[PDB]
Order: sequence, then structure tokens, then C-alpha cells
Amino acid sequence: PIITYHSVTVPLARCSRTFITFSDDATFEEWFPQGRPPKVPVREVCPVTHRPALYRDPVTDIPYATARAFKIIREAYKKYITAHG
Amino acid sequence: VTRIERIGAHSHIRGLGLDDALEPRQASQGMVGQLAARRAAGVVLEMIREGKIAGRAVLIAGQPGTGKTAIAMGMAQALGPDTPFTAIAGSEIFSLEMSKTEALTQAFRRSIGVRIKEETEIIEGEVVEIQIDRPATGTGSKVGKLTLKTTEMETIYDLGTKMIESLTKDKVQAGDVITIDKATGKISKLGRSFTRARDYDAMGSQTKFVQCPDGELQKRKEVVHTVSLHEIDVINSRTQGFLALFSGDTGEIKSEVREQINAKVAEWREEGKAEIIPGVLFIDEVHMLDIESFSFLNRALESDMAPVLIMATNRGITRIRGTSYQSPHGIPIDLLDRLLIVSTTPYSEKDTKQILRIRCEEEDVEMSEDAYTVLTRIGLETSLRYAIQLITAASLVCRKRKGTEVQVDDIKRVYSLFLDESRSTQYMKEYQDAFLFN
Amino acid sequence: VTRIERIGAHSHIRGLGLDDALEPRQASQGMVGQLAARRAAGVVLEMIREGKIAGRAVLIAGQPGTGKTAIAMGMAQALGPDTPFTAIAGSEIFSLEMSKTEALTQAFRRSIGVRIKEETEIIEGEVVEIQIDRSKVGKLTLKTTEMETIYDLGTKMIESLTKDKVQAGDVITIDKATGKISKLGRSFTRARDYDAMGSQTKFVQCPDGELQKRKEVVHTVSLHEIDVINSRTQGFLALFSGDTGEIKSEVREQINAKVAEWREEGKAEIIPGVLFIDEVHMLDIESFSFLNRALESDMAPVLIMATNRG
Amino acid sequence: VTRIERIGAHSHIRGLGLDDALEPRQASQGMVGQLAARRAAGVVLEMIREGKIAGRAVLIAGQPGTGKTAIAMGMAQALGPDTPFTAIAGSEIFSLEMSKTEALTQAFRRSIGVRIKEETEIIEGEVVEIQIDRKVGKLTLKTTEMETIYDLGTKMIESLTKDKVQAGDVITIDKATGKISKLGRSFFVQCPDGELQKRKEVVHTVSLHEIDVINSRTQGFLALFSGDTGEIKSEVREQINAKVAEWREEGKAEIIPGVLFIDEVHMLDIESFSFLNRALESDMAPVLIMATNRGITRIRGTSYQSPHGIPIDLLDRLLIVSTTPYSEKDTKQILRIRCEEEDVEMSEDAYTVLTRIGLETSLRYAIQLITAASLVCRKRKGTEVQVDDIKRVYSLFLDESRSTQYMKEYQDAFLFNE
Amino acid sequence: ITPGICFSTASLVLRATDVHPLQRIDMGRFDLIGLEGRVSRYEADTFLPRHRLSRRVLLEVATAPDPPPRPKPVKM
Amino acid sequence: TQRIASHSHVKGLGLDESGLAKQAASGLVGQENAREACGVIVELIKSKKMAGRAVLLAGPPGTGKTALALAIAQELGSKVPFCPMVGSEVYSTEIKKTEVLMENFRRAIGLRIKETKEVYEGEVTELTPCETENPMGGYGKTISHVIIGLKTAKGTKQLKLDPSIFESLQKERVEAGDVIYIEANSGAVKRQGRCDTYATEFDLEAEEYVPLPKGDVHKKKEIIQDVTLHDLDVANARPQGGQDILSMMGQLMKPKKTEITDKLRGEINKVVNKYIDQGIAELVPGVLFVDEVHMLDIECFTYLHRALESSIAPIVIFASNRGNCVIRGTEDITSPHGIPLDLLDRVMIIRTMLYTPQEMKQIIKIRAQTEGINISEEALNHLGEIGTKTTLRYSVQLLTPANLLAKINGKDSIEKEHVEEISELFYDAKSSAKILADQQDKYMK
Amino acid sequence: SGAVKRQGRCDTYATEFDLEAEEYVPLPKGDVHKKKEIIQDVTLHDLDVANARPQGGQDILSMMG
Amino acid sequence: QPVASPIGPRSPGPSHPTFWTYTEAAHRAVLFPQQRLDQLSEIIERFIFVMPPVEAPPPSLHACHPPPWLAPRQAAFQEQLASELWPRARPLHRIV
Ligand SMILES: Nc1ncnc2c1ncn2[C@@H]1O[C@H](COP(=O)(O)OP(=O)(O)O)[C@@H](O)[C@H]1O
Ligand SMILES: Nc1ncnc2c1ncn2[C@@H]1O[C@H](COP(=O)(O)OP(=O)(O)O)[C@@H](O)[C@H]1O
Ligand SMILES: Nc1ncnc2c1ncn2[C@@H]1O[C@H](COP(=O)(O)OP(=O)(O)O)[C@@H](O)[C@H]1O
Ligand SMILES: Nc1ncnc2c1ncn2[C@@H]1O[C@H](COP(=O)(O)OP(=O)(O)O)[C@@H](O)[C@H]1O
Ligand SMILES: [Mg+2]
Ligand SMILES: [Mg+2]
Ligand SMILES: [Mg+2]
Repeated sequence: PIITYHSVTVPLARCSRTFITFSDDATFEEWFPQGRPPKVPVREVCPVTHRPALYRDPVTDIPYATARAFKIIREAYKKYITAHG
Repeated sequence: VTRIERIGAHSHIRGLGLDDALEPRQASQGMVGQLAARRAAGVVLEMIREGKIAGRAVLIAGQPGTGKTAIAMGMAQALGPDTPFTAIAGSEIFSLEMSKTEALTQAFRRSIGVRIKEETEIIEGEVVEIQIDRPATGTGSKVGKLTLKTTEMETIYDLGTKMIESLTKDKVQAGDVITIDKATGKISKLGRSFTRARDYDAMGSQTKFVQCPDGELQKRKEVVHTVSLHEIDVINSRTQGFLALFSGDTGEIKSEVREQINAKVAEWREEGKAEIIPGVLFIDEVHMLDIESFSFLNRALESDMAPVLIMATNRGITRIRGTSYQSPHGIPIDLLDRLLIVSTTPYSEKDTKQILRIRCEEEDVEMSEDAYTVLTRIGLETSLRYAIQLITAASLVCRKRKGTEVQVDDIKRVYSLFLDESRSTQYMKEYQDAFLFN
Repeated sequence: VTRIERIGAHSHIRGLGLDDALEPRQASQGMVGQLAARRAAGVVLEMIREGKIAGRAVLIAGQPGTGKTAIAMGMAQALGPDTPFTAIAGSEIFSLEMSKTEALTQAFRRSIGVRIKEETEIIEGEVVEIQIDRSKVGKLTLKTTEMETIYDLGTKMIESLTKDKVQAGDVITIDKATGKISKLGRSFTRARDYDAMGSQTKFVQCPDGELQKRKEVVHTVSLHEIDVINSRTQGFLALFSGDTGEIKSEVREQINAKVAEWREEGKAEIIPGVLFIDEVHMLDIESFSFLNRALESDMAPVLIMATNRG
Repeated sequence: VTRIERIGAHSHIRGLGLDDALEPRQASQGMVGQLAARRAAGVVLEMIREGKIAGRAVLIAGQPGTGKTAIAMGMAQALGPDTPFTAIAGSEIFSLEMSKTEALTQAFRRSIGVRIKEETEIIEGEVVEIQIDRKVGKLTLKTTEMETIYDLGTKMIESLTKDKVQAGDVITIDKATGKISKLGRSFFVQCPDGELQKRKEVVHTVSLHEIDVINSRTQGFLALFSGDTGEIKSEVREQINAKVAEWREEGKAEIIPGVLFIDEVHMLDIESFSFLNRALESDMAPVLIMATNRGITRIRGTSYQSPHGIPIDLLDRLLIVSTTPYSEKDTKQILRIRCEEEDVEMSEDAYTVLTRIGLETSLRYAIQLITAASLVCRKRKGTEVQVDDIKRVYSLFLDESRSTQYMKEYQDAFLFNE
Repeated sequence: ITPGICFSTASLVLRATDVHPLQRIDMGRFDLIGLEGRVSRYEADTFLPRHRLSRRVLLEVATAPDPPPRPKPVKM
Repeated sequence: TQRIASHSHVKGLGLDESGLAKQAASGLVGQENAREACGVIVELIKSKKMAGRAVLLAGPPGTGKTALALAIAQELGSKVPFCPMVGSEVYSTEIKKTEVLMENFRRAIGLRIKETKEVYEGEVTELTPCETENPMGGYGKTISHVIIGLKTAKGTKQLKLDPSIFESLQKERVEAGDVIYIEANSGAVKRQGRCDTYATEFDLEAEEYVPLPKGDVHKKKEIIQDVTLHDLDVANARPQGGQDILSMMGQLMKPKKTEITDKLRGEINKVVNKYIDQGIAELVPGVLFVDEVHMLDIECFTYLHRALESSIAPIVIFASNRGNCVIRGTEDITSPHGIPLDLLDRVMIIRTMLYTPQEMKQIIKIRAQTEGINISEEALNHLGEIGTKTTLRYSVQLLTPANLLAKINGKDSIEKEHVEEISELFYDAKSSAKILADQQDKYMK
Repeated sequence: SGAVKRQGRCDTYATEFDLEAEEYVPLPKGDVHKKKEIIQDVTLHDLDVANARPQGGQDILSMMG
Repeated sequence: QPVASPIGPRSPGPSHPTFWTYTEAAHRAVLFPQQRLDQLSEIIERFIFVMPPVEAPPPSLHACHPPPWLAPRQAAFQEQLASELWPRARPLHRIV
């Protein structure tokens, strides 16, 4: 499996052109994955204060933007643990 | 557009202006008059060109403004760039990094050139097609093929790994006129024979093309490398010597290194590998050297690697620096016995006018005959340099009033505006108490 | 107890003893007599405090024992510690490392203070967990007494965390703009009862409040300090050793321009001060010639001098 | 074969030539005459060897060519190599690497030695077999009387790998350090005879300067060979002095005060003299010996006249030993000793003529003429130097007086005459 | 090529500057140049004056039992 | 800039279009002949065709020599280099005096470099090879172009580039959504981070996320860079930025000025000439002002002859207020300005005269205007009378203490009483000298 | 400070090999934990020179320094 | 870091003002030591010949019972310095 770099002289009175040849399709895919454009992440919002989210409590995975919001989320998680068990 | 080199004090001096018999012409190559001194300078120049006698010293002595430095610059211009010419001032040998003897040694050895001439095989051609095959992943042996073309030849070369790496580093493409040295493998691109493909973007404006080389592909060319003894000493003193060639900071080079280098250069000369190109060291205002420097010069001129030494001084019987001894030219008699002295006579009226005419021609200034007469009278009364400066000053004054030719009125105006030493001293005497000390 | 500052030759001087009209009192703030000299010193002090005029020179001349150094110390005391007051003797400019003109330039630039003001956003918390999958991508959990969140790390952040050997229980701050990580301390747990501690470890309380914080730093530095910082790669070391050498004039011009830019941007303020040279008669003629044109710059402090020579 | 130490100016001096009562002999150990100076030097030597009084200074003063340096060299020879004897010239303290006071401090501290005795185990033998396996290894060594196999550790295995050791080499190993030095091969040095492992007592005399330089910085011992000491801080020197006092109190070391000799002391300036004035007042100061031929002369660095170019404050701390000019008999005996040193045979008439020449001009001039006359005699295939050879070399080589006369004859031809 | 100079000295000389830890004070309490490039103004001025430990807090943490295990993350 | 220095009022030479000097213009009063000569010198500097010309400003102290030099500098402008220097500066502990002088000479010769930098900015939206329907060699796939889509704030463009750029793209690890810039003059791809639109508030990277570039995808501008020959000399003598052991040593070791060799300077001259011929650069010869030239020693003066005789030297302006003084470095050699007659033969001397009382009053009024000080007519006349005795510098230095005293007294203008009180408080040189002479026994030495 | 100095091997292991380049030291006599209250005099110059140059440092510039 | 030089610092991109301040012409007029070595390759190959007459290793300090920590510390210091600096000394190989 090789990559062939080729430069030729071809009439246009002459112009220079360069070509790159891949022996196998695996190398071509590896060098050119043709990746689709990435997606813009959704701007998460704090369920407690509705302000734009700035943090992410690891235990509950609930984004929040206020210390009071964190306390409320942790109280809700404690109540959920007490109820469900 | 103005180059880095502009009209200076000696910009009009293109040579000594001598004929085949070393007879000075009255006005040629910028030099006017000083016939005896120019003839002596020509004899010294022939001695330098012959390059057979080491450690010859010449002293150009005369009154201020008599053309000592003009003669030195004429000798330098007549020698040409092939022969080394180190021009330094006497004050330059006083250095905080090295001793005075070390500075003098470096000045001497900057005036001797070592030339190495060798023949190498050279490939120069237009790249037609280059192909490089490399493994997709991991270490492997690159295989390649290169086609080169001249007006009368075209050969396809099988490329090795290191030549492949060199071509890849140089980014050699089709249409590039490249030079390959077979021994070292160095590749130098010297142009493009035609443009690249137009459909490519972000390529920039294409420059002019270069005609394809003619003749055979693999030629044999003579390569000449010329360095001075000082450069060899510096690059051999220490590993960082190549950087010391530019930053200075050479310190004091061991005498062992210089002795070894002298021996090796002698061996090369005997074996025909290298030729020694003796030059000139010109110390302007040599009276600033002290007694120790003169004593070092005394015995340093006795070496076979010493160049021709040319000194200029305008001193009479003056105290030698570092001593309390009065000597001619400020130079000890022991050194004065080792050197030939070239005297410069003062200039007459016609010589002064001719020098002024040459200066005006150099500065592209048009002046009237009456203005030339007045300027010559001022130069005879005051000095030559004052008249030379008034040339440009009057040119500027004339250009200010939308004129074309420098008249007597402009010369009078610049004479009023700018003062010489004599009138300044008179005006300082008139207000002596106002000035600070004495 | 006995502190390092003890009764000296001018310990009794606390000021120039002037009223609001710069009229000297007969005995106030530890100064007696010298009414005309004290009034002149007060005028010079008002000139210094205004800061409008640059490169003004005053010479305190008189017989030995007449209060010249007393007046200089009174001026220094009356002037706040905010305004620089570089007091040197004439003999101190003769250095084996730098020229006399360089010594005088450094003395001049030590007398101009630059008060900087930088506001920077930081993240501050105690590290709970660091998980790195494989040095490619990872997560960092930070906590306060009132907060806790998890962060996604990149390649450079992971490399910086591994270089600093940040582990659990460490209280660190991270600069948002530059990403540099400095470790403040580590939290104390029952399992961290070390018998021997390293020279840099120290135990601190877990930070309170919010994980994102703003850091405001205000400090006064001189032009000479900025010159020494920017002279070489670790030039701040020369601010301790003094092996500054002769700083290039281009560096000084660049630093003057940069300081002017900061002053325009509001990130710095200039506080011109006083350079006091005691026993100036020890200066050489070269030093006086340099002083002639050094005072003519727009970044020249007030030069107060004192000699007792006839 | 020609070794480095050839015949010098004081090669014949082997001591002071004194009896048990410090009474000098007329001719002994290369010394002739100057009984009073030699007796004073012997008293000073007894003072040096006693080692109780510190910083005592003696000045040998006298006319040029009166045995001052001869007395100093005889004092150095009478002391063994055990006692330090630092000999410098006055010009040597002027350095671009350090200050004059630093140079004199290093000269002083070079003259005080610290003698430390320690015991080490040294293994010296011939290698029989060396085995290293992937770490463990075995080594078999033999002498002419015993053979042994050793089980090697990791550090000794590494040391033996670093220094290529193969069978047949004769090596010595310092057990505690692994210092292996190959001293030849045997099958060229003979194999060691006795026990393979020997406990040896090694004694080192280390100067205070050496301790300071070794402890000044990491790899600081290199400065003992390349200068580069800079100016050692006073804190390091005080700490070293304190530690040496602790060693002396604890019995770990003994102090061996020595002698610092400054030939041509008059080259020192006023600053160096003032420094010596107080440097001699320390308890670690050595015995200072100085030589000068100056009369009432300007002290360098000042405009003052003083008896020897030494200020009187220093002179008040010195004991001065005066050397007297030599007689005809003493001159002849010195010439005989120098001839014996140079292996030159002269006739008695030649000796008489040479003694007259030495009295008329200088003793050193006659000593110089001895070798020239020997060479002239060897040129004409002779074996004994005659009066004709001495006259020939007298005509060939001039003295100061005749040179000055000839120069005054042509004073205009010379350069810069006052 | 010459062998190097082997300079032999007393083993006691290499320990001349060495001082036992029980005989010397900690010089790190005067280390100002060591703080440069490592310690920030925030730590010295704002953080440490507020979040210095106290003897009471240290004793409380040491005497108190081990904290409860951290709950596992739950996707909620 | 905001602080007022001693020459803050000098805005140039007050010359008419015909070269005649106005009595009071551009902050300068009197000195008409010196101003006319300085205007001729300014024209000489602007002509750019002369090298090594020297001008000496000679006159009693406090006559505007430094003011005239600064007026010349103002006339030339910031484009023309102006290197001020005092004579005491040649005495350095690192390099020799001649080296300091040569370095200042190279500092005075400036070079202006003009280049066009063409770049392509954008966020990579598309990365698609352009395959060929006929693969070379029969097997595999061959590519003839790589289409890169670049997106900015106000546009989106596609660039068909050389196939060789695939290696740069892989080396830079450029993917979709990354912000890159491609330089036309080099054909290289540089990844300046990833777009900020793909960053979340929970990310912790610092230099990874960058804003989407503003403006057009294709940005080209003309870059004008002003450098001096000394800048290039220093950058080549002690280079910074290498990764070899020598660069590490240079960073570690204390920086030190070195004696740059003539070889490096000749190489720099060759490069400058090549740039000038190519049209890249334009030479800007400026002025070297050496104030207090009398502080130079005989070695410096001797070197100045060769320095000025060179064809690369700038136009040097000297200034000396000395009379028949003894040259430094020589034993009892007296010259008219402290300068040897050999160097005086190489200079044009401009004489500055003393000021009449009216001119002193005008200069005081100008200085008061510059310092923001309102002064009454009677106070101005009294201060000018004070300036008739003593000196002009004393009078111009009494303005700000008097303004402060008036402000403390509660007045917005300086009255005569304030000037009298300030004169009582502060002594001039002559009064102090009289005091010292009257009490020479009580003073020291 | 946490400084560790390895002052040799214990003499109980001196016979583990017949020839090693090791320095064998007796077992310490007192307790493992040793406390001493000391009074040491330093001068201001000692602190000045202690803060003039950095000490230690694993960086390349520090090592070359 | 490159304060007051024709060479500009590493500008992040065209968004930074430093990108449009410095020129490539000024950069090409300044040569790094590696560029100087590449420029003087033929001179180095042909003209560097001086060898010291004698070559010796540095003096070694030997004690019977040295502090057992000095040698490992020196070895570690040398190892770290060599590992950090030897790759940077490869360009000087031909000169050596
Ligand atoms: N014979 C001559 N021919 C042409 N020009 C001359 C001659 N003599 C002097 N000059 C010019 O006069 C100027 C001053 O002469 P210079 O050589 O500097 O005098 P000095 O010998 O005192 O150095 C120089 O620019 C020089 O070119
Ligand atoms: N006006 C004053 N009030 C109080 N103390 C003074 C006064 N003038 C001088 N002294 C004291 O006299 C001593 C010497 O005066 P000082 O000003 O320090 O030196 P000098 O005046 O000789 O330059 C100082 O200790 C200072 O405290
Ligand atoms: N008493 C003596 N016995 C033997 N040799 C002597 C005696 N005195 C001088 N010499 C020798 O004669 C020479 C004279 O030198 P010396 O007297 O030492 O000169 P200085 O007077 O400078 O010390 C020396 O080579 C010395 O060896
Ligand atoms: N003709 C003038 N017009 C306006 N201001 C002047 C004039 N001459 C001098 N000054 C000012 O007076 C002060 C005197 O300094 P200056 O005369 O430049 O000193 P020097 O005479 O040493 O050059 C300077 O601050 C200058 O600005
Ligand atoms: Mg000349
Ligand atoms: Mg005082
Ligand atoms: Mg002697």
C-alpha cells in the first residue's frame, strides 16, 4: 500500500500539474474521511432559574446556573432517593 | 531609488588614474594632482598585485586635506574585490573583548585570502516529470523516478532514498529548473520554465520564467571557495566560531591554533590545493596606536603571512601614545625605519578648482564659472572640505529659489549661513566668557 | 520588641511640618527651623504630587549639618509610599557591571511607578474526580461548598493537568483565558494525616461561593522593573540578583510605547516620583553631561540633589 | 635520560647545613657562608616545625645576589614535603580572575594543611575469570599465594562493565567505591604476591584552599586545576574554618601550619600590605617569608618612601634577616659547588680567575660563565676548563658594566635615551 | 589521548558543608525567589486569608467518621 | 506625551516657503540664522543623496541647540529616523566606544519594507478530493484537486487547491468545523483553532475554540514595516528563536552587546541593496544627533573621521557649548570646541547667539502657554527682568513653582508677588556662587 | 520539608555480596522520630544571597544555571 | 518574547493585530544558527581542520568513603541534562 506523488508537464504552451494516487481505497478513506459538518450543540438551560446553563451536576446530570439551583436539584434528588429507594 | 551606498567624501574616486608606466594623469578616475604621491601609490599597488614580498609598510604623510585617504581609496578601487582590503581606524584596536595585539593580528589575517578551487559534477536541467512512491503507513523504502531535460538532452534518473528526501524537502515540481550536485546531493532551484496550472487557487502571482539550460545534462563546473585567514581561525577556535564570525565575540584565539592553520595553509600551497591571496591592511590615523601596538607591528610585519600595511597620518613631531617621547608622525623610529614614506604636497589653485569640478560632477550639481572662482577662492582661504560642503549647500539653496545653476549669490548665502573653523573661532573669541571652559 | 527599623539619624523626622498654605511651623513633624528651605521643599513636593511637569531638578545646598538630608527624608516621609522615592548616593553609580549612564538611566526609571490593574476570570474549586480515556478525551469534576460540576477536557488541558500532577482532593484555580493551572492547596481528609509533608504542600479549606470567579490584581511596578522583566527570558530573576547589564534602548522604547498603550486602554496608571541623589559631587563630568539631557525626557522624574561642597 | 627537572639556579641547595645547635657549617648541603642568615633561618625553621605560633613573618633583606632565594629554597628543602611550602612572586597576586586580597587569602590558605587519616580496604590482584549473567556475577582473582572467587553486587558489576576488564589484567579495586584502575597485564606488571584483600591506612594532607574550592560548588574541585575560583564567599570560608576547628577538637584531623614565601614582596601595593597586616593576625595564618633587595624605595600605589617599599606598619610586625656580601673564599667555594652540580672540571688557575671575575662583576655572572666555558672546552675536544676558555667566554658574553660602557659609547644609536 | 587526572582527597572533606537536619533551621521560610513563577497574587492576598485551616476545623475533620461514599451518577 | 518636557513647545522650524525664518513660529523665537541653516540641512536630509555630512551646532549654553535639533527632528517626521545620543554614552562596560558609535550610526539609517500579505480565512465546511475518471496506473484512485470550503461571517467561498495540500491538512489535523487560514505566498495551511459555535459551556479548553472570522474570506493588505540597519544587525548577531543548543545558551546566558563584525554588516548591506532593487524596501536615511560631543575622547573623534567618510553614514548633527577646552584623552591639547581641528574641518558650524530680553520674554510666554499657566503682564515683565540677570532657564523654571504658589494662595494667575516670593525661595547659580564664595571656610573641600 | 537522604546501606546486609561498591552504615541508635529544639543565628546577608539565585529546579534553564 | 525585533511573535491568526504588523522580508533577513550552519556547510567541510594536540577527560575526584548520595545525584543531573540537550547539539556534529 503506497501513495504515489506525480507531477507532469501537460499542454495548456505548457503547464505544471500535480497528482496524488492512492493504491488502495482504504488509504484514500483514511486520508479523506469526507466527514460531515459537525452539529451545533443545544444551548442547555437551567430547569430551576431558566437562565442559560453554566454548570452540570455530575450526580444528576442536570445543568444549572445558580448555587440555589444546585441546592434545589440536590434536594430533589434526595427526595427521589427517599421515594423510589 | 537610492541604494545603501550614497555620495560620500570619496565617492568620486574610481582609481589612481595612472597609465601603463605608472605616470599619473592630471585628472583621471577622480584623482587630480598629487602626481608624485600617486606614482608612489601605483608602485605600491604593483607590489601588492605581484604578491611576493610579505610585510611591506607604506606611510602616507601630509597636511590635513591633502588626499591621503583619497589615495588609499583609489588604491582599494584599483585593486578590485578579488584582493582583500581591510580598512580600519587606529582607534578600533582598543577593545574590551580582546588585547591590542589580538586585534592587530585579526586585522592582518583579515587581509590574507585563502582560495580553494575544485571541479565538481553538476546536473542542471528542466524537470519534466517527477514521481515519488512512498509507503502509506510505517517505515519503508521510498522509490522514485526523475526526468530532466535540456535543449539537446533528456534523461530519466532512478532516484535513491536520500535524493528522494532532498527533492521532497526542496518541493521540486514540474517545470522547475534545478541544479543537482552529485557529491553532496544539494539541490538548488533557480527558476520556473513555465507557469503552474491555472485552475489551482491560492497560488499567488506567477513570476517571470527562465529559459531552459542548453548543452549536456551532466556538466563539470569549477567551484571556487575564498575565505580569509581570520575566518579559518575563528571557525577553528571553537564550535561556535561560525557564529563568532558574525557576532564578534572571538575572544583571544590561541597561538597554537594560528600556528596549526599557518602550517596547514603552507601544506595546501605546496600541494596546490589552495592559493594565498595577500591583500592590504589600511590603518587610517595610525597615530592613535600606542607604543605596544607599534612594537607588535614591528615584529608582526616579519611573518610570511603578513599583508601589505598602509598607514596614513597627518602628525608632525608628536608625543607617542602611552609614552612621553616626541617622534616624527607619532611613530617610533624603529617602526619608521621599516617603512617607506609617501609625502603629499598641498594643492594649488587649479588643482582645487579641478577637484571642485569633479565633486560637482559627482553630485550632479551645475555651477557657474564665477561661482567656481568664488568657491575656489574660499577653498584656498579656508579649506578644501569647506568648499566641498558648500557645493551641496549652495545646490540646495539654488533649488529652493527655483533655480537651475548655482550662482555666486547662492555661494555667498551658504557662506553666511555656515561657518568654517576660523570664523567660528573668531566669533567664540568675541564671546569668550559666554562659553563654558576657557 | 526590637524590630529591624531602629533609631537612626533621621528617625525623628516624620514630615516637613507645613500647614495648608505651605508655611513652615517652627517645630512640627520633627523638624526645627530651616523655614525657607522647608517652604521650598513643600513647593517642590506640591510639584511632585501634581505630576504635570517632567524632569525638574532641585539642589539642596548648604554647610554640613544644616539639614539637607533631613529635608530629603522629610520630603520622602510626607510623600506617600504610593509615589516612588529612589534615594541613592553618588558613589553607587560606579558599577563593575553596567556603565555610569546605564546606572543613571536605571535610577531614573526606578523613580517612575506604574500601577497596573488586571481583571481575569478564573475557575476555583476542589477536584473530585479526573477520568482520562485512552490522553485523548476526559472529564474533570470540581466542587465548592455550594456547587459541583463536570467539565470536558481537550488535549492541551489533559496535558496541562498531567504535567502539574493534579489529583483528587487538590484545590486549584484555572485561568479561563490562558488555561494555566496553579494549585492552591489540598483539602484535609481523615486519610491525609501525613507524618511528613513536602515543602510545597499545604492544607486549605474547600472554597465557597461559585465555581467561576473574577480575579482583580492591582500592583505598582516601575519602568525599570518592566525593562528587567523584558530584557531576557527569565529577566525577573535579575530583579533579585541585579545582574541586569545594559538594557537595549530599543527595548526601553518598546516598553515606553507599551506603557502608553496600557495607560490609554485603562489597564495602567503612571505615578511619577522622586530620584534623590545624595552627595552628587561624587558624580563625574560624564554623569553630569548625561543628566543634562536625561532630565529632558517626558519620562523623567523629579531629580532632587544635595551637596555640601563649596 | 633527560627528565623535567634539569639543573637550575638553586639545584645544589639541599638544606641549610646546620648542626643540632643551629650553628651553620662553612660548607654543607650546598650552602656556603652567610652564617648569621643561615642561623636565623634555622631558628625560623624550628619555629615553623613547632607549629604553635601563628602568623609569624620574617623578611630576608639584602643586596642582589646575596643568597636570599638560596636561603628560602634551603628552608623549603629542610622542611619535608609534609609541611606545605607555597612559593609565589609578588606579581602573581595581580590577577584578572580575583582581587588582590582574594589572591593573598588563597595564598595563605594554601599554606595551612589538614592531615586526615582513614582506613580503606584495597583489593589488588590478577584477574582469572570474570562472569556476568542477566543482575548476578562472579569474579575470580589470584595472587602468587592465593586464589578466590567473589560474588559480585550490582554496583561493582556496573563498575567492572564500565571499565573493560578481561582475564589477565592486573587491577586494583577500592572496595567501598568500586574505583577500578588497570595497572597492566600479566602473563607488563608482575602479579601481586601476598593477600588479595588488604586493609590500608591512607593519609591525605588537604589545604584549606582545597577544602574551600571543593566545597564551593558542585564539581567545584575542577577550579583547583583551572583557576576559575572566582572570589570565594566569606561565609563558606568561615564555615570551613569552624568545621576544621571541630575536627581538630574531635581528633578527626590535625593541623599542619606551613610557610608562604613571597619573593620580591616589593611588587605588592599598599592595599596588599594593609591586607597582610591583619591577615597575619588570624590563628590560621601561616609563617610568612618575604625577600626584597630594595633600599628606601617608593611603595607601589603610593608616593611615600619606606625602607624596603614596605610600609612601616607592616615592618613593625616582621623579623628582618640581613644577608651580607660574599668574600673571595666563599665565592670560590660557591663556584666549586656549582661546578660539581654541573659536572664541570676546572683548573685551580681557572677557579682563581673566575673568583676574580665574580668579585669584580657578580657571582651570578661567574656561575653563568661556568657552563659557557664548559661548552667552549668541549668544542675544542678538551676535558678540563682552562683559563683560555674562561677568557674566551668572558669576551663572548658581556656583563652589565661592560654592556653599559659600550652602550654609552654609542648612546645616540640606541632608542629613547634619557 | 591521555587518562584523566585522578585527584584523591580525604573522605571527610566532602562532608565539610553538610549540616545535620536536627542542627539547622528551615531556610524555606525566607524563600522569596522560589515563589516567583509558582505562587500568584490571588493565592497570597484573597484566597489564603479566607480559606486557611484552623485547629478547630482540622480536629473536627480528623475526629469525624469517614464521609459517606459518593453516589453513582444517574441520568436524570 | 501628556507630560510637558523642556522642549514640549518646539513644533518645528518656523520657516516660510522661501526659507526665511519667521520671528516667532512653531514654538521657536529668534535664532533666525540658525533656523535658516537648519532648514537647509532639513532639505539636505530629505534629498537622501548625501552620506556622512556633519553639522556642528556651536553656541553658549541655553541658546537652543537641543531645541534646534529637535525642531529638525519634528520637520523630518517620524518616518525619518532620528537617533539622539549624548557623548557620555560611548563609555560602555560591554563594547568599545567605536562599536557604540558604529551602532548608533546604523541606528540612524532606516529601512521601510512594503509587502502585500494575501490570506484566505474561513471555517472549513467542505473537504472533498476531486478524483479523476481515469486513474493513473490503472489501479487505485488519483486526485487532481482538493476542494476546501471556507465560511466567514459575511460569505462562503470554495478553493480548488493543489493536491499536495492533503499532507499539510493531515499534519495540521484540519477537520470540518475548524478555523484555518491559507497563505497565498507560501501555500501552507495553518489551523487557528476550532470554531466557537461548536463549543459548549461545559468545555474547559482555552486556546482551542476561536471566534468565526469576521470580514471576507479573502483578506489582503499592504504591510509597511519600518526597520533600521542596527535592528537587522542585532537580530543577526544574537538570533532569537532557534531550537539548537546555541539558542538555548543565548537564552540562558545574560544578554550582552557584542562587537558586530564588518562581515555581518556587509551581508546586511547586500540584503538591503537586493531588497531595494527588488522594490520590496525603500531606504530612509535619517539623522544622528550627538549632544555633548565634547564628552567624546580622542579615540572617538579619530574614529568619527572614517565613520563620516563612509558612503553609508547618516547625516550627523553635533552640539557643543564649550570654548577653548582640552580634548578628553589628551594631555594639554586645546581645541576651539573641545573637538580636534581635524574633525572641525569635516563639519559645517552653525552659530547660535544669545537672546535679547524681548526674545527671552517671548520664550517665557510660550513656555507658560505650554505649561497651562496664565501670567500677568507685570509678572511676565518681572520674570523677564529676572532672566536678564541669572539665565533664561532659571526664569522658565520659576513658572510652575509660581503657579503652584498662586493656586495655594487662591489665584488663577501668577502675579508679581508670587514671582518675588519664588525668587526669594529659590536661588540661581550666580547667587549661590556668591554665597559659596562669601563662606568658603564653612563649606567642604 | 520531605527531604530524603539515603546515607548508605545497613551493616546487617554487608555480607549479602562478597564485593559491592556500597557504603555500609550502622543502624541508628535512638528512636525513629527525633525531635530537637534548636536556636540558629543567621545574618541578613545570608538571606540576601539565599534569595539572589534560585535553588533546585527541574527546568532546563535552572539545570544549565 | 521577541521584544523589539524585526521578527514578530507567533500571532494566533489574522484576527490578531500582530499578524499585519510584521513582514516576511524582515524575517528572511534574519538567519538562525541552523541557517548559518547550512550557509557555511562547504566552508565547514573544507576549512575546519584544527585538532588539539592532546585530549584528556575531566579530572576525577576520588575519596575512600565518599557521601553515598553525591555520585547518584551527579549521575542523575548529567543524565537529565544529556537527555534534554544532546538532541539540540546534533547540528554541530560535523564541526566536532
Ligand atoms: N588629489 C585629489 N583628487 C581628488 N580628490 C581629492 C584629492 N585630494 C583630496 N581629495 C578629496 O578631498 C576630500 C578630503 O581629502 P582627504 O583625503 O579626506 O584629506 P586627508 O588626506 O586629510 O584625509 C576627500 O573627499 C577627497 O576625495
Ligand atoms: N531642621 C532639622 N530638624 C531636625 N533635625 C535636624 C534638622 N537639621 C538637621 N537635623 C539633624 O542633624 C543631623 C545631620 O543633618 P543631615 O541633614 O542628616 O546632614 P547634612 O545636613 O549635614 O547634609 C541629622 O541626624 C538630622 O536629624
Ligand atoms: N650562600 C650560598 N651558598 C650556595 N649558593 C648560593 C649562596 N648564595 C647564593 N647562591 C647561589 O648564587 C645565586 C645567587 O642568587 P640569589 O643570591 O638567591 O639571588 P637573590 O639575591 O635575588 O636571592 C643563586 O643561584 C644561588 O643558588
Ligand atoms: N529660540 C527658542 N525658542 C523657543 N524656545 C527656546 C529657544 N531657545 C531655547 N529654548 C528653550 O529654552 C531651553 C534652553 O535649552 P537649550 O537652549 O536647548 O539648551 P542648549 O543651549 O544646551 O541646547 C530649552 O528647553 C528650549 O526648549
Ligand atoms: Mg584621512
Ligand atoms: Mg547630608
Ligand atoms: Mg632572589
